[PDB]
Amino acid sequence: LADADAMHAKALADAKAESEKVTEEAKQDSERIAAQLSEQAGSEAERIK
Amino acid sequence: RAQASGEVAQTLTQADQQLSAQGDQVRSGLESSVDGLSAKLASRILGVDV
Repeated sequence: LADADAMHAKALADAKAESEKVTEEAKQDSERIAAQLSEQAGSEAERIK
Repeated sequence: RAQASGEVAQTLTQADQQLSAQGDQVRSGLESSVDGLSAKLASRILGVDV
């Protein structure tokens, strides 16, 4: 029971850390996608010009 | 894309007007040189100076 309580707390902490890393990578990917699509939009606007 | 299309459309019309006029200006010089060009062409076809 003590081991299970400790491991449950550890699993919740690991889930928090994994969520933090996942959302950081998600923000990074959002920035990457936004940059790529803004570059595409700029290229298309320059082509139209 | 919409903004670029709108600005290019505005530029085009601006250019259509400017061209139009630029053409009228030139149309004049055109009518000034028409006489000499026609004389040269007539001389060419006739095979001798008109």
